[PDB]
Formats: sequence, C-alpha cells, structure tokens
Amino acid sequence: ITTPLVHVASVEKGRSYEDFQKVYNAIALKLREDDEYDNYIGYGPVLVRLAWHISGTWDKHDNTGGSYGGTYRFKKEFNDPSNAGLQNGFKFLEPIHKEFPWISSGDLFSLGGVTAVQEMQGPKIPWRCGRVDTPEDTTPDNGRLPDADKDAGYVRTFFQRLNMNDREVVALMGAHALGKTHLKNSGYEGPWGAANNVFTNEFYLNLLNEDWKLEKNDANNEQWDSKSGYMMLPTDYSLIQDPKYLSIVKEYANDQDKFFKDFSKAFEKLLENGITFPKDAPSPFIFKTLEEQGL
Ligand code: HEM
Repeated sequence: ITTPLVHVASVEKGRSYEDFQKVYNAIALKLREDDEYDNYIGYGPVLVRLAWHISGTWDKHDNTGGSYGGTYRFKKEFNDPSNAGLQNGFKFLEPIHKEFPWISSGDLFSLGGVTAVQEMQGPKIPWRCGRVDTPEDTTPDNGRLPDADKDAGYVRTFFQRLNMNDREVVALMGAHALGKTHLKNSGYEGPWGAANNVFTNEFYLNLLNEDWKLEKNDANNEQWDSKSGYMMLPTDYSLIQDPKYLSIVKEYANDQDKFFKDFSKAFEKLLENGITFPKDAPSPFIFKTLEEQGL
C-alpha cells in the first residue's frame, strides 16, 4: 500500500509562452514599482523565499508536498511558523493573480521567484507550466521546512529528502545574498551581505573573507556575526565547517558564472520536484527580462 503519487502537469487551457510572459512582466513591472518594501530592499528576496518554501515541503519517499498543488493558499501551510513573513510575498502576487485568473497558484508562486531572480540581475531560470491546484486535504503538515540552528550533517540529510546533492545544496544556499533575516519572523536579525537586492555570489565571498564570531541575538538564538554588520545562520556557517561543502563554497566565490549555472539548474529542479511532465508537454520557457524587452 501507499505508493508514490503521480502529479501530471497540465498546461492551462489555450495558454502558451506569450501568455506566461505577460504574467512575468506584470510581476516584474510591479517589482520596480513597489520599491519601498522592507527599507527599500524590494519584494525581490521575499518572492524567491516564497518559491523555495512552497517547494521545500516535498518528500521524495511518498511524493507528498511540493509546488504542484499550490497548497500555500490554505491556512495550514499559510500559517506554518516556518513561513513567517512570506505573507508579504503572497499579498504582492494577489493583484497579479486577479489580472491573470487562468494561471494556477503553484505556477504563480514559482514564477514569482523565477521573475525576482532574473529581474535582480540573476541567471536565466527555465520554467515549466502545468501545476494544478489540489484540494485543502492535500496540504502538507507543518515541520517539513528546515531549521536554521543546525549543522552540516542536518543540512545534508534534510536536502537528501529533496533529492539534492552537495553541489546543488551549496548553489541553492547562495540565494541568501538576497534580503535579510527579521527577528519577528525567524528569531534571527541581520543581512548576509551588502547588496540585498542584487543576485551575486556575495554569500560565498563573505563566508570566507569576514571574521565571524558566534554571538547571541535578542531572541536568545546564536548566530554568526561579523564586524561589517553581516550575519550567518548556523546552517550557513556549516557550509565552511564541512570540508566537502567548503570546496564548493570556495569554488562559487572564485567564479560567479559557475554559481549562476548551478543555481539555475538546482532552482528549477527544486521548483519541479514531484511533477511528472508528459511526452507532449511544452519545453521549458526562458522569459525575457524587462530590460531585454525595452519595457
Ligand atoms: C538549510 C537551508 C535553509 C535555511 C535553514 C534557511 C533559513 C532562512 C531563514 C531563517 C530566513 C529568515 C527569514 C526571515 O526572518 O524573514 C531565510 C531567509 C531567506 N531565505 Fe533561506 N534558508 C535555507 C535555504 C534557502 C534556499 C534554498 C533559498 C532559495 C532557493 C533561500 C532563500 C531565502 C531568501 C531570499 C531569504 C530572504 C527573505 C527576505 O529577505 O524576506 N533560503 N532563510
């Protein structure tokens, strides 16, 4: 009994690449519009974290969770303490979903992250459509998303459930160059770097160049802080405590074009975990940025 479920992607009725490019633009044009958010950081980082959390619930052993069903719209997943603060990213996409009611929740949640990465001068991320909304009883329970106070052994074993290897783990972790930690959300405070809304390899550079000291924040949690004002979660710092993670961290710090390649592969794999694309399914889309369109 209990065999892994199969989630077959179904492209929305009469929708092609041009339809989803208009959803990309509406997201991208609203990114440069609502620039005041979070001390002028912008909704860029919160949309990338939203796409990762709606996908990070996947369990490869029974094919439960994932980005397919768009179950973040339900109260159980919406009120997950691990998702504290993501409601800002949800509210950003609400007027966009009203303009495009044909697109599914799972497609819009994942496309929001893909748009935010590219519009913040990141790598191109191929994106496939076809996610189908599933009922509220398919919502995964709380507690599938990772804790921040753990070590590299936990990081490696957690991502094994998402079918990620060491190279994919370190690459996905480079997204922490975006945004900051908020004490009201996670019990951690501070940004990882200086360019909080530009997708670069600054995460790995600061991990190797700053003098990190383990300190205690106002929430009684311990986080690594440097004299420049940056911070690293214990799971961030485990990437240089582990010798196999460290070699990859030093690699991305010395080559951003390489980090862009491995992030684009791992981030798309994360957003597509648990989805079965049939033989007649369309090819992954590479959306043009607003700059490339003159818009
Ligand atoms: C072991 C893995 C990870 C842990 C423990 C972790 C933990 C955290 C925590 C605690 C925050 C603080 C959020 C807040 O206080 O508002 C955060 C923020 C963030 N995370 Fe992660 N994360 C992990 C992996 C990832 C991945 C895989 C991605 C993207 C692919 C990602 C993207 C982000 C972004 C962009 C933010 C900034 C949010 C904002 O500024 O609003 N993280 N992370």
